[PDB]
Amino acid sequence: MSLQFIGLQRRDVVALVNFLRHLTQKPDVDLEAHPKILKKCGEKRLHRRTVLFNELMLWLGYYRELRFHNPDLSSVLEEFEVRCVAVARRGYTYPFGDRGKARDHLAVLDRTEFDTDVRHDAEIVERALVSAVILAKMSVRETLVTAIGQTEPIAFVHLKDTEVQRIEENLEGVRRNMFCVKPLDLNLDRHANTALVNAVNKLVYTGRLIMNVRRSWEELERKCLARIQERCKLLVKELRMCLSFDSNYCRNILKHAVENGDSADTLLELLIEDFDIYVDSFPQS
Amino acid sequence: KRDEKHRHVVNVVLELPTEISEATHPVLATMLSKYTRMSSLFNDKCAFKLDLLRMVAVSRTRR
Amino acid sequence: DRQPLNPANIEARHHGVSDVPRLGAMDADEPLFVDDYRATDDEWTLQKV
Repeated sequence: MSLQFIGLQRRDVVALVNFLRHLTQKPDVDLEAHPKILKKCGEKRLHRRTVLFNELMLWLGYYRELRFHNPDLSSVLEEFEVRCVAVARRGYTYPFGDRGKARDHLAVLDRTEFDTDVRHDAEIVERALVSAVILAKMSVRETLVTAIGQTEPIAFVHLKDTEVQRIEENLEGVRRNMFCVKPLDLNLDRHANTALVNAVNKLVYTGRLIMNVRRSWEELERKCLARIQERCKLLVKELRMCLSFDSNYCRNILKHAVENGDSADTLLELLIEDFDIYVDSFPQS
Repeated sequence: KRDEKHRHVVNVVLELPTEISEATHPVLATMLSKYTRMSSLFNDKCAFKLDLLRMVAVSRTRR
Repeated sequence: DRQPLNPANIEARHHGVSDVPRLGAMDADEPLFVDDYRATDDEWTLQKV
């Protein structure tokens, strides 16, 4: 697709095109994480109108690519369900010191189900994980917290500190790049650990992964929409200084407010389609 | 440079006198490569001093 | 410190091998360093008596 700009040498155009082309192959996929690419857009070398237009075009293309590569959630949720059921079974088998609170925590583990919409996953996996951690701590009879209004924090059980920080690094890398999924060479199963503990460790890893992916995508999409809206409003503000046919045409194109991905795609396609009609309104060099 | 790192470790961490150094102490020469890699713990100089002592001890141990 | 030790917290000493991190870990609480030998029942009884 002919994603096109104004006031750029062809080398910068192919640089931007290649940057979008290889977005997922690099760490820290956030746009502000690459000040060189963002600055190549035209800052301080061109008039305000054209640099704003170029930034808006780049943001639209970046948002389109991100929405294109948004990954599949199904297999991870299925794995989480399977592991939750396994933890529940192992907990039902185990001879706890007192069966009372173990009973209701196992009931909570049994109650877990995923909704059709993706916005509710965080809280349900949070409660499932906290109940699983409470069960695991009970199994090795550690003094779980009981302060008023306090709750048990989510943490791995009986793993070495180095391995814990390695897993934290892996999850952080997942947060840096949603699309790449770095596998663990580290093995969470230990001969020195009870099967219940191993199952809880697997479940907590999967829940952390899900929460990280969801939160990262949500905030990235929010940022993209905010940037696009701000650029559109400022560019509309600038175009009102002139009153030619081409400038009025561009303003009417920018009339549509963008707060949804589909509206963003329509705006981008319309802006590309009628490029030759309004191009001369922008000065260059 | 790496030689500046070696000088820094020998003169600030080990506080070693001039008459003994890597040019004259082979076990120190072997240990410097490991010691320079450990960029933390430099506040705790006694740990490095004691490790140097026990490395000398194991080197001098003979059967 | 507060919680029972685990196979994760119990670490083995290395003798005749440079062990700077353990020497820095002196006066620390959680990581317990052991000699890799475990006392037999007879030795345990003899120590107790």
